[PDB]
Formats: sequence, C-alpha cells, structure tokens
Amino acid sequence: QLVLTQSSSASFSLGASAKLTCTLSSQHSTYTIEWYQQQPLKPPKYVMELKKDGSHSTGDGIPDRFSGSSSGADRYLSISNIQPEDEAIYICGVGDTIKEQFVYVFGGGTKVTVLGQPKSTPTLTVFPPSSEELKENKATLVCLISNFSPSGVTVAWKANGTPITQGVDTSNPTKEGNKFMASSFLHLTSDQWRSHNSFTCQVTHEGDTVEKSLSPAECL
Amino acid sequence: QVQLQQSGAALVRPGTSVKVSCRASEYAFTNYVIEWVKQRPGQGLEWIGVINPGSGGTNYNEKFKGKATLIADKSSSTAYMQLSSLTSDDSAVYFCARSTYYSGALDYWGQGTSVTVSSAKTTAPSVYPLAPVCGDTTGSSVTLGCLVKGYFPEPVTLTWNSGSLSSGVHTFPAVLQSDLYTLSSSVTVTSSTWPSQSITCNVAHPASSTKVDKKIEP
Amino acid sequence: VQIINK
Repeated sequence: QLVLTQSSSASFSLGASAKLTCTLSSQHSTYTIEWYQQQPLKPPKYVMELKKDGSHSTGDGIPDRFSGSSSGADRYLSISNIQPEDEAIYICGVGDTIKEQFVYVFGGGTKVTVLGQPKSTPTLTVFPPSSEELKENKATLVCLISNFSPSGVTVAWKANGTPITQGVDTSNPTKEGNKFMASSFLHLTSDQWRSHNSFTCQVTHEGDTVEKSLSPAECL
Repeated sequence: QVQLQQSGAALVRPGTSVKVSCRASEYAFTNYVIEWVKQRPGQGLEWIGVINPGSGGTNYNEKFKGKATLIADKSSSTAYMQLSSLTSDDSAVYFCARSTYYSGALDYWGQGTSVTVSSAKTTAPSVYPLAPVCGDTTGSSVTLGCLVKGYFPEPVTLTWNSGSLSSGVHTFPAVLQSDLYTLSSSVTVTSSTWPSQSITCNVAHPASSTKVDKKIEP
Repeated sequence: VQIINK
C-alpha cells in the first residue's frame, strides 16, 4: 500500500533550477521521505529527510543549493544553479510499520541529465580485422572512443552506409583522466568483411556526430 | 569519518550460498542499525531488511524471507548477510547502510559488494595485433592496437614493449558478451617510430597462467 | 501516522 511515484526522468540546462517530485500513496500523505542521489558507478548518497510541512535536514557533504518542500502527498527536491556533479538518479524512500514489521520502500528513481556541460568531442580509432583472425574465418572491427566529456555517447555501425545492428557489443563509458572512454566491437564473418565497400563507426555526443570509416580495398 | 567497509566481489555457482560482510568504523555500532539494499545491473534499489545489532532483532522485505539472513557481531562491529539457494536473479550489487532505530534515512552507505551467480568457465584470451588499413598510415602519428578476445574471468594486464611504451597508451575496459570479456588497447607513436622500431603488446591472464606477446606487423 | 521502530 506504501507507494512512491517519481517525476518523469528530466533534463535541465547547467545553472537552471530543477524540481523533482516524489508522490506518496494518498493515505500516507503525512509521511517523512528521504531523498538519495546515485551518481554513475557509485553507491547511493543520502541527500535529505523531508517532512509533511516541507521542513528538511540535508546529509553530510550536500551543498546549500539542494532544498525540499511539500504539498499534500507531493515531496519535492529542488536544485538551484544545477551543476554537472548533480547529474544522477534521484531516488526517494519511505519507512513505516506494516503488519507489525518495519518496511522501507524505494521510488523507481528519476534520471537527471544536465545539458550544456563543457564539451570535449570524441576521438575515434577504428581497426580492421587482423590477417590472423581473418584466417580463422572471423572479423572483429574495433571502434575505440576517447577524450570525450560529458560521458553520454551512442554508437552505430554502418555497412555500405546502412545499419548493421547484429553482433555489436558496446561498453558503458568510464573515466580516463578528466574525460571518458568507451569501446565498440562489430563481429562479422571474414566473408562479410571482404564483401562490403566500407564500414563506419558513428558516435553521437551532445548533439554532434563523429564517424570514421574503413575499407577492405587496396590503396591503389 | 563514519565508514562501512564491505567484503570484495564474489563470483559463485548457482545453488550455492554467499556471505557478504559490512564492518562499521568511527561511530557507535549499537546506537544505529544496519540495512541491506539490492541493485540489479540496470535496475533500481530493492530494500532487503534491517538488523538492530544492539537487540539482534531483524525485519525483512517479504520477497527475501528465506533468501537473505542478517546477522551482526557487536565484538567486531561487523554485520553480515548470507544469501542462500543462489540463482541468476540474485546477481546484483549489495549495499549495507547505517540507519537510526526511529527514522528512515540510510545516512551512510557501504561501497557495495558485486555478487555474480554464473556457470562461466575460465578461458584464456585470443590476442590479435591491430595494424591500420593503408589509409590510416599517411599521418604524422600512427595508432596500433591489441584485441584481447573471449577471456574469463577479469582481469588481464596489458603493457606495450614490456612497459617501455607508457604514454600515448589507451586501454579500454572490457565488454561482456555471453560470459566472455573482450577488450582493446591502443598505442599512438610518431610515424617515424613504426614500423622501423618493433612494437609488441604483452597480455597476461593470471586466472589462466597465460601470457601472450603479439608483435604489430604492417 | 508513520511509525518506525527497528
């Protein structure tokens, strides 16, 4: 019966004001909730306790730009001057005694995207299949994506300029110094590699696109 | 600084059981409780339950009764969760966290313990040298690579020229497909350096007691 | 009302 419904995953410009909604099941309109922040590949962090009257207490190392407020069953997390570090999934939780046992329940989470961050455009390195792998009747094309920030990219492989979706494994982005890196692998037969004019690794980042193509053909 | 220090990553077989530990330091262990949270790979948080170390009293999410057991040892300030009868569905990161007797806030969290329930078998990688097509040979710099295909488990260690090539090296974390990891590393040198000077990638897989050195040939 | 006792 104890239910937390979260505001649709939302995007905000850097420096703008964000307001997230956590909605309690109506009979639990009076309840105190907690907000959590989970940044990529890190444990959740306690943001604040937020009561029915909109009074709140923030956790260790939570800047003053996070505040909370309430209206009926609605619990709001407000972020003024939203920063890149504020990009995360924000999760609400609520505790109660139901059938004489303690229960804690989480909201499904709201993914918060911060638009207009300082941009470093990805570098691509693309490698053809090795002679050695081709001799095994197999062909892995490799696309190495580096020097980009923020971390959000997509990867598309093309064959003669058209989509190739099967046999692709693409990594999550990970930190490399103050930027990110990712990799993508396209698995073909040696026959698929020889039988096409070109293949393309196409990476989207912050509204930009970078592509790098390679050809099996001789350089004559 | 309040800290909860959890035990390291676990790779275990289905039908088996695992014990994760959560050691408290820098706060009064028995003035607070310990709760445990489950996070499946692309998913949200699932509350497992709570142990009051001072009382030994527990409360469980119904969904985990018979799956999770919470224990705490006051003499060592350590909480434990045994997961039993493990399946694919129990593969997750498990967090411990501090809470109070009378409030909901999980105010401090452990780093998390990755539990992987899998039948995956130890597999030495296939290493392939990656030279450019002729089109990528016309620059002032040249970028060579190493493909480390189909290994299990992590990690591999990769060096270039036994570590003599250190700057201009980018080693990418592995992709996982059907219980085999694949990764690639690149090294960028001046076009005057290669192929006139030898470049080799050195790949060690401690799990398999294998090492492979592949020379990059035009 | 909300009651928490662990």
